[PDB]
Amino acid sequence: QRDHARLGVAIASDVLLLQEGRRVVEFKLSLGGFFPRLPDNQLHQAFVVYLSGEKAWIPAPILPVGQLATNGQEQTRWDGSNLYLVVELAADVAPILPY
Amino acid sequence: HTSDLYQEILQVPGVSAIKKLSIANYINGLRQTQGHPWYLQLTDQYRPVL
Amino acid sequence: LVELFEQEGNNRLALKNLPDENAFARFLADQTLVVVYELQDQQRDSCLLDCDDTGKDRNFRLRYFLLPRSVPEKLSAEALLQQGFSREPLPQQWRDFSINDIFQAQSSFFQNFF
Repeated sequence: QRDHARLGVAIASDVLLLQEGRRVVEFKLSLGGFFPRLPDNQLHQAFVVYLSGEKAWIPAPILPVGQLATNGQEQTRWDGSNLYLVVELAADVAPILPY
Repeated sequence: HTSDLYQEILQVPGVSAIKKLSIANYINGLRQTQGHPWYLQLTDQYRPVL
Repeated sequence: LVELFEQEGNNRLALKNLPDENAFARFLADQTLVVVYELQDQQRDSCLLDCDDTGKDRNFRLRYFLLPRSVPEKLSAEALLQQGFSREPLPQQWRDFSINDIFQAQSSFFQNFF
């Protein structure tokens, strides 16, 4: 009946300075070991993404498995043991600034 | 267990040190086994004597 | 070390009783085998039904060990290679290689340098 604990990863890099326009981001994770695979049609519901702002964090939904990014080919999916996660930000979303 | 005999042989005046010690089982005057330096198993129906 | 055996014993657990196939796979991951040839001297004792005493018999046997490939603070295959081969000073140009790197540089030669 208590709260859930926090568990995750943080990635710090300079490619993430994104201030204006329509932006498309793609993460690719290359994994190993022996573990079960999450069913496809719920991938976009397993993770939550936060991006750095001026005064707050910015949340960004993950694109579901059956559709492509606008004017491009990037897509959320499994590729053997590689995991692809794709995020779109619209032109009215705040800038992504250094932490 | 042989140590129970080791610690009592070491209590006799005049005994300096024990260089070797082992035990063996006899029934009806005949040796039943080869023996062992550290422990010996007894038969169900019999009481040990010297 | 983790020892392997052909027969059951007091502290010898059967691999058949692993929880699942993935448990077996994670058990056999990133590990090597070594076969060790071990010598010992058995003491003769006339009190133990030997024909005589005051002597020793030399005898040897084999043991199987499952060794990790690379662990920073424990025995691993890389550590054994380092101990065995890196006994003498190597030429200056090789000083920065590990033993398996100094071995692989010679088979991966032609993929590069062509």
